[PDB]
Amino acid sequence: TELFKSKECSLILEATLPNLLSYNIATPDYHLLQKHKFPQELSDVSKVACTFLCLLSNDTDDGAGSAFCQRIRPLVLHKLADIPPLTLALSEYMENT
Amino acid sequence: EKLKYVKESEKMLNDRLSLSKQILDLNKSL
Amino acid sequence: EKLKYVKESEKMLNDRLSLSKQILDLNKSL
Amino acid sequence: TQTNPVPVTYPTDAYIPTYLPDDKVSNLADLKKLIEMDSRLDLYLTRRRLDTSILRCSITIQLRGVDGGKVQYSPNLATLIGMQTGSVNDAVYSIYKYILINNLFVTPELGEVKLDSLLQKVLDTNAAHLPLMNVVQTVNKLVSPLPPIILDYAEDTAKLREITKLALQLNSSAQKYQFFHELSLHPRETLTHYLWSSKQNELVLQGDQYFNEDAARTSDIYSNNNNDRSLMGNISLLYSQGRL
Amino acid sequence: YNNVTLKNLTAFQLLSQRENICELLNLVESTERHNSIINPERQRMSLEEMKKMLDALK
Repeated sequence: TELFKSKECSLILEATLPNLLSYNIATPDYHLLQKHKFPQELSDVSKVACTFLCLLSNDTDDGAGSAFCQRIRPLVLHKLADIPPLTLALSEYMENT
Repeated sequence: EKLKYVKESEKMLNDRLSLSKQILDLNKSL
Repeated sequence: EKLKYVKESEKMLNDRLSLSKQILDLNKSL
Repeated sequence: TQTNPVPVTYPTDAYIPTYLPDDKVSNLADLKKLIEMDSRLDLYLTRRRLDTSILRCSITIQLRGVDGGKVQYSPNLATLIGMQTGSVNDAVYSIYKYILINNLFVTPELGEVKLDSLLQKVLDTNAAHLPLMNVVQTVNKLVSPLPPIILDYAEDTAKLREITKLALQLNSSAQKYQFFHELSLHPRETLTHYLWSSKQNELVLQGDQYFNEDAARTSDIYSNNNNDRSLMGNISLLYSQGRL
Repeated sequence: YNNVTLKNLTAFQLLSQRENICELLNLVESTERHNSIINPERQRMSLEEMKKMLDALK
C-alpha cells in the first residue's frame, strides 16, 4: 500500500515494468514485414522483473497489489506472444492472473 | 476508455474463437 | 485519442449486434 | 542506445554551492525550486514519451500494392483463427490466446503443450508434447504472401552547456569568497598555510628541470653535482640489480 | 589538453593561490575579470527581460 500509494509512484510502474520484460531482447519485428514491398533467451533484468512481478502477484484479498496485477495483464499478454521464455517465467503471475 | 475498449475487444475475440469451436460441430454432422 | 478509441468502440459494439443478427440466422437455418 | 552510459568530454551539471550565507543571497533556494521543477517536468515528459507506444497465354502482373499489411492465411490456420487474411502479429497473438484458453500447458512443463485435433491438423504433426518455441516457429512457415492478379485464357544541448559553464563560474566565485572569509576569521594559520604550500608547490614544479635535451647531452649533471646528489648515487644500486 | 598531469594540477593550484594573495596587497588590478562578468548593462538588459516576462505572464 505504501508503494502503490502515490499518484506518481504507482503510475510509473504501469509503464516501465511491462516494458522491462523485453529489455535488450531481439523481439520479432514487423517493420520489415510492412516494408518488403525469436530470441530463445532473456536478458539480465528480464529475470529480475519477472521475479518482482511474480512476487507482486501474491498480494491476495484484492488489496492494492492485485489491483495493479490485473491492469498489467492485457499489456504483458502481448509480450508473452513474442518471447516464449516468458512462458516458463511469469508462471505464478499467470496462475494468479 | 483504454480499459473499456480492451474489455470488450477481448470478449469479441473470445466469441470469435467460440464460434469456430461451434463450427466444429457443423462439420462433424456432414 | 480520447475521441479515437470511442470512435472504435461503438463500431465494435455494432459488429457484436450485427453478429447477433447472424446468431438469429443460426436460429433460422435449422 | 547502449547498455551503459556514454562517457563524454564536457561537464554535465556541476554542483551548486551551499556554504554562502543566506542573509545576503536569499536566492539559491529559488533556483533550487526551479531545478526540481525542471526535474519533475522532465520526469513527466520522459514517462509520456515512453508510454506513447505502450497457343494461349496468361496474364501475370505484380502490382504496386504487394504489401505485407494484409497477408494471406493458409485455410487450416484460417479456420483455427477465424479471420480471412488479417496480419502476422494478429495471427501469433490469436494462436497464443487459443492455446491459453484451452489450458494446455500444465495444470519443461509450461513449454510442452497438449496437442489437440485442430492444432495437429494445422501443424501436420502427431506428437502429444511439443514445445511452444517450435509451435510458433511453424507460424512463419504456415503464412504465405498475398496473391497477385492472375488471368488465364539541437539548441537545448548548447543551452544546457551554457548553464553548466555559468554554474562553474558560480563555483569559482564562491571559492574565492570562502578563501578571504576564512582568512578574515583567523588569519594566522592560513598565512602559515600559504607560506608552506606555495613553497612546496614551487619545489614540485622545480622537480623537473634536469631532463631536457641539451641539459643531459652535456656534462653538468654527472660531474661536480654532489650538490644535487639525486642521481649518480643510484649507480651502487642499479648495477647490483643487473639493469646496468 | 584533454588530460591533466601532476604539473598541470600543481601549476593550476599555484597560479590560483598566488592570484588570491595579490588582492590583499593590491599589486594586481583584476578589473577586467570583474567587469566582464558583472557587466551592468547586461544586468539591466536581463532585468528588462525578466520584466517583459512578468508583463507577458500577466
